[PDB]
Amino acid sequence: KNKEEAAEYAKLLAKRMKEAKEKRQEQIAKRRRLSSL
Amino acid sequence: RISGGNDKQGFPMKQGVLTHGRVRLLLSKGHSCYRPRRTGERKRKSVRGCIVDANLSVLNLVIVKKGEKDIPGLTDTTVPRRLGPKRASRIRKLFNLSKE
Amino acid sequence: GISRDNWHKRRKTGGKRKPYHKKRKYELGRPAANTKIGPRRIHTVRVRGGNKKYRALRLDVGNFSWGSECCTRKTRIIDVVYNASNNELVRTKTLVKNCIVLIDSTPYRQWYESHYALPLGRKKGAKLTPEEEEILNKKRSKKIQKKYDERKKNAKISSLLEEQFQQGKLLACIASRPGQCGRADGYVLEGKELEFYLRKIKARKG
Amino acid sequence: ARGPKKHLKRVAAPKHWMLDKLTSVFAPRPSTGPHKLRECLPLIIFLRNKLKYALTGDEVKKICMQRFIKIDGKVRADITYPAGFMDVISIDKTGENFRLIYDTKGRFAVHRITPEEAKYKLCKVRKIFVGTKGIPHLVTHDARTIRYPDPLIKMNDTIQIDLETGKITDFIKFDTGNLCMVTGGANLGRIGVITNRERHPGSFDVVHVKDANGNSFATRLSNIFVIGKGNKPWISLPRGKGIRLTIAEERDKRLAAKQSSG
Amino acid sequence: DIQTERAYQKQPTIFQNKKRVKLPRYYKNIGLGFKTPKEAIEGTYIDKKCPFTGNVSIRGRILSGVVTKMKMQRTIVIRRDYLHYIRKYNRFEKRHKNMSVHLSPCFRDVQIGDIVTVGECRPLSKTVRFNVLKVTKAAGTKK
RNA sequence: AAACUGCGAAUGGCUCAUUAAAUCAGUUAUGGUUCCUUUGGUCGCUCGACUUGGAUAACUGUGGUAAUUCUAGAGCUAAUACAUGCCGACGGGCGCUGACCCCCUUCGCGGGGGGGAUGCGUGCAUUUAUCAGUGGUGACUCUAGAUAACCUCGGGCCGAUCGCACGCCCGGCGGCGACGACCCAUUCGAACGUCUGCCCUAUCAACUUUCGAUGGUAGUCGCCGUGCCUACCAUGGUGACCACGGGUGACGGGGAAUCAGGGUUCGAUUCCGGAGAGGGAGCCUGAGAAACGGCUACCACAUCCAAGGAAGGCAGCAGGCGCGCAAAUU
Repeated sequence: KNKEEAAEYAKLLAKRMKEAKEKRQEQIAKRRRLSSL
Repeated sequence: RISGGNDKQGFPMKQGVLTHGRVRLLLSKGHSCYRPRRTGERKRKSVRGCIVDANLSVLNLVIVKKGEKDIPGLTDTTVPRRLGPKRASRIRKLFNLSKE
Repeated sequence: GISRDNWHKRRKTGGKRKPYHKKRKYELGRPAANTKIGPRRIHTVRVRGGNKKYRALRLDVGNFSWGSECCTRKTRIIDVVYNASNNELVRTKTLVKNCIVLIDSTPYRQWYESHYALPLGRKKGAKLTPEEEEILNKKRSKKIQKKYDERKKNAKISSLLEEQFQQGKLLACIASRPGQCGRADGYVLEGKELEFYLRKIKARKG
Repeated sequence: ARGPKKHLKRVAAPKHWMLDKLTSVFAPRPSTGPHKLRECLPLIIFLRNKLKYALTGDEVKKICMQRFIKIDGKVRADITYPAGFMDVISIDKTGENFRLIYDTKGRFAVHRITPEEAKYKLCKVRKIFVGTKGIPHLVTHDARTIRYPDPLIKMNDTIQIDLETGKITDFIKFDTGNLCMVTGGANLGRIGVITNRERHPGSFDVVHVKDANGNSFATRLSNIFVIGKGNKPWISLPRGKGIRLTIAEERDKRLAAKQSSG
Repeated sequence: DIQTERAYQKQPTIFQNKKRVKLPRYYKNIGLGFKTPKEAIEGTYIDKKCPFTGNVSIRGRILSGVVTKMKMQRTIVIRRDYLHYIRKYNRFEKRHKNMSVHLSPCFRDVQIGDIVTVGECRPLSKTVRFNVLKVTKAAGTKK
């Protein structure tokens, strides 16, 4: 139960980190548009 | 061996109280001459000194080494131990058994 | 018994209080530990909530910290020198928090001489006759002697600690409460702290 | 007192139990548990006052020690067990399932739910904790320490747990336009969409809530629970729908229903 | 300049004996939008009961008053005037409660009459429960 | 049945003596603490016996004292009592160490980058010091992370416990519970603080202070915050906005009686909070007591007595005496 739930959160935290890392790219992409404005 | 008995007013002796007269003591749980009623109760009973003089009712005595003769009251009477061992490991020590 | 009560004593105004209730339990004082330097005698005390509290009454060792290069060792407490609170808790060598104690140096001198590989303490003229830490100063490989050399480049210790390591006794500040936790842990005085407390020991001396 | 109190006086009992005055000196003092003393409803009061399956509190001892009652997915045998908000009482031999939702008045009502609805329940989180090895921890309004939750879940969000496994399925985040059952104070039992958050550094943050008939009202954020994203609830609702008709309108509808029926 | 006690005075958090080859200062934002002053950050004082550079947290009540005495060291007596409503005689009566409040030495220039804001905290002494947060100078008194 | 063990006996009940910023009420705080229980977490996270030890009670049997819910000596015998303690997971990771060894540039030294025998440690809790800045607050010296260690012999955890139905598998492996447990959260709380609010009195105007008065520094103690208590400094603190002292036929509040509007009076009394168990005081046990249907003294009063001693606490329910204008059934 420890190993499975730790591995399940590892997949969910990876997913949320990749979507929040897409938001890091999105804020840098907004900064890219304002620098090209 | 003199295991000690009662004063002529009935007050018990007390192991290593180191007087001959009657002395009052705090007696908690884990003492002689006292049983508790509530948990951590600690009454002031009066006990007799362990030093032995004529001023007594009884002396409780224990025959450690048996003498030359057979005493008619005590040794001639043979009594077996009322109960027998319950825990398995005490049975193994008594009957001198193995683990297999 | 001895109480920790806020009601036994006057108000802001200087008006005495009439007490409305007799001494509660939780309003408790237990007699001071006044722990000494001797063979380790620590008495466990039951406290509020059926939790334990270790009254050190004698305590001769402590987990002291040398914070400059972040190493800490179990070291012998040898003497109480100075107490800022009461001047008479030095004669009666009582360990309390923020005491100034002399401790042994040899665990730290051992660490320094094994980690930096430089002779520290060791009054000039003499040698090491067993030839143990004489060999632990020498005889390294190619790249690990280079590691010790890169370390040696920035291995300067202060002249104040150099003097104290030479006498074989550092000055330490007790940080734990030996009355409470039952331990005599702390840190070694350095920089402005050491200069301050050496000035206060010097002023008390004469 | 010089230790904890073990009795509750019938008069000192909370008003939302609707215990009568004259039967007994004492009320059933709720056992310690997930819900608060004055926010719970003991099993005994649900089992013999609300539903009237028993007559006395010795009948309730006989019911519960046959193990026929199952509060939020586990059988309890305590007559003074604190059953509180969003808890699911499954009386299994009758084949019934009840959710403890607040009626339009501050009481808990007899809200019958379907066996499918009775498998999940909705839990407001109280705090986010980081455990002994970077382990994220929730704590719900009913003391469930659920470890390794979704990182987007923050305090004052609600989570949909499955009873059988005790694991989160969905969650509503505390955002404007979301439904809100009010679970404390004068507005106890209101349902409305959250229209405004009003921050107060140090003091208590207040939350304005618009209703299904434009009856806007405020509430302390402590006393708020989100029951669905937008305008669709994740539970079934009791009649009145937490809309809170006035005493003039209540009189009107009660009088209309009595005269029209016969 | 400082460290006139028998014990050594320092901030507990900041470590000042790192190996070399100006000491760093601990501060914090107090909360409630009250600005940490310049003299707290740039200054060299050391006060365990400063709400900016000490081991004390402001929570619960924010009050105010007028500084009336400054003769205690590191702490002042303020004076809170208010109006109590006797309902029989449908009128107010002028009443006052003077409270001892701790005055952080970051507030270097404080005179009696200055309207001080104070924050509730843990009891610092027998009669002190309040730290000074900010000082607004008296009516006029620009000179 | 008894006896051991566990739990309860800290609630309930009674009374209002004390108590005048005290108690209490509304209001906040606990980022300043403790918490049996309940609920939910945790409970092969540590790298190092297919079940251990010997007492004791009921029991049996000898007793003592005038006397007690007094106990003593002897013969046995149980644990979820008191103790002691391993195997497993376990094969290896991660920090140092550091033999050995590899590859490149240089005439070479030198420079620069990888593998690596052995040994020392490593889980949570406790205690100290340091370094960096996952989640959270209005704000932590928060939570979590890393390093270095420490580990109270009057000793934190990591299960030598019990019951139901029992099966599948060439002896292993498993379901449903009960009990216990470090720590976290939750609940029930409790404690100490915030703001504001009390009757009469000036024939009480100055009081508080080197037997702490108000501060500061550092400790001690405490569950924690703090003159709580020490030591050393400072000379403060309160007051005509009534401090300080005195009185109260004063426990406080929700409330009660009267009342057009205001008010006046009462609230010992069933709910909440407080306090006390003849007067003070001290402590045991426990999560919780300064417990009195617990213990130990003293003072007061009083009971059995073979005169040596033993026992006491109805402001619990009945009831008796006394007191009274004044109040019910052993």
